[PDB]
Amino acid sequence: MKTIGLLGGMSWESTIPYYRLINEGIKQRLGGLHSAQVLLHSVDFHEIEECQRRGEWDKTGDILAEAALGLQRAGAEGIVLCTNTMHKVADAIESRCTLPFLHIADATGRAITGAGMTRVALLGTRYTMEQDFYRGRLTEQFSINCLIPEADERAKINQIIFEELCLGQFTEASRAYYAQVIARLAEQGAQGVIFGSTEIGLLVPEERSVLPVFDTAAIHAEDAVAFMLSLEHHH
Amino acid sequence: MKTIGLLGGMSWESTIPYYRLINEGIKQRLGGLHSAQVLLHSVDFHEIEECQRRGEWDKTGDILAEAALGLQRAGAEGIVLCTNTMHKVADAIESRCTLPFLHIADATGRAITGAGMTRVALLGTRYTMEQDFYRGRLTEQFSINCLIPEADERAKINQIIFEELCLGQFTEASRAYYAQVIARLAEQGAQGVIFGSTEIGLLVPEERSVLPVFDTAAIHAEDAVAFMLSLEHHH
Ligand SMILES: N[C@@H](CCC(=O)O)C(=O)O
Repeated sequence: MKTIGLLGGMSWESTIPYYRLINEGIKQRLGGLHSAQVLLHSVDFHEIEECQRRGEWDKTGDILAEAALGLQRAGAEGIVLCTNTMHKVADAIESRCTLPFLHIADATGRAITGAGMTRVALLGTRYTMEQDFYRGRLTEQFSINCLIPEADERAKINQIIFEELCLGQFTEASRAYYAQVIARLAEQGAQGVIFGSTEIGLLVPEERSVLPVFDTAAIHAEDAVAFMLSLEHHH
Repeated sequence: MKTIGLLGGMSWESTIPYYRLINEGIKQRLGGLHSAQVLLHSVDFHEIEECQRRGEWDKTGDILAEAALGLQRAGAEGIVLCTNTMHKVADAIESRCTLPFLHIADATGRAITGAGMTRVALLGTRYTMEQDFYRGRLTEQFSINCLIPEADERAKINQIIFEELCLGQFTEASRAYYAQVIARLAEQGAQGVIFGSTEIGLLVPEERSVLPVFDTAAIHAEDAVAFMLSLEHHH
């Protein structure tokens, strides 16, 4: 198998599910005591957030690209960035490090098009919803049309993420509000819904979404595994 | 803070607690949004465990020293090996990678002499319990001697580590068993018990012990945080 390089610590808690799912996918596919060949670089998030909060995305891309190049030196053969929001600087990493870059939106695009769909909705942070980096990569690589909530809903959905889901509160009222938004977007033509982080999936089980759900982080880990074994899109 | 290099995947289930506790310890000490600078090399355990089986210890030493050098090339400033057993080849790693090597025994041995004890019980793989690499280290460096369970219990203890804990079966049958073995060794004058496999902390809650507990994963991760911040023994 190929060795995967992980760019993580943003946050460390959200890195653990990449490591878990990658190892489980390898152990499922290879059998027995097989585990994943993984190189991980975990940042001090403090230093990233200081750049992000001042909008110094060039500094963040310089830090993350230097981290990728270190993994490549240690023998990684592909790069996974274990955060949606930091794909703001994916172009910095992809253009500077010659290793295949497995963009989070590309993994999801492959899943969306493998479900026969052209038109989806995206729920996440307001930043992730409103910036070009996620939805734009989907169109550029796939022609996938990506619907977002209106401005008032974006603000409510975000507030729910940072005031509740982030602090462990998965409440029915928030659950129902998301399912209502998903439903509105379904009636506008959305054929599936991308949940931009693990926690939205924690709040909204697929039973409660009227649309097929694409959990972008779990999908990302599963695509890493396909890459390491050279399967499907990576054969 | 100094970047710690972790050598893990032995098993990957036991690498996760290292990653969690190191981040947790760094955030406790630095506060705010601070997380750990960690480089991790996670191996395919199938290769390592095959070598152990075959008695090809020099080969595992080769594998692990090269992983360490690869972490050093990516920026690691200290080496932590997330496995007691593989400390049998710590000398090939410590000699070919000249980063500070935080030997798992040393931190435990510091903690044992620290409580004013000298003779303890040792639970671990059969290698870790039966052989000299580990207990010879505690003797050499601290004059500490260990009592180990009888030959039948050692076989059962080991079968539990490799068939259960490394594949993620944690059960009260196993746990309870480890509990009873402790009782016996206390009765034999053991002043404390070292959980000398990094996944006996993933099975037994500390408070079933009739002897004081020295958990090597926990102590090792604490020693990593102290080295990273140059605290306590690290100056
Ligand atoms: N958890 C065991 C791993 C044994 C092995 O690597 O075979 C230990 O710390 O030794």
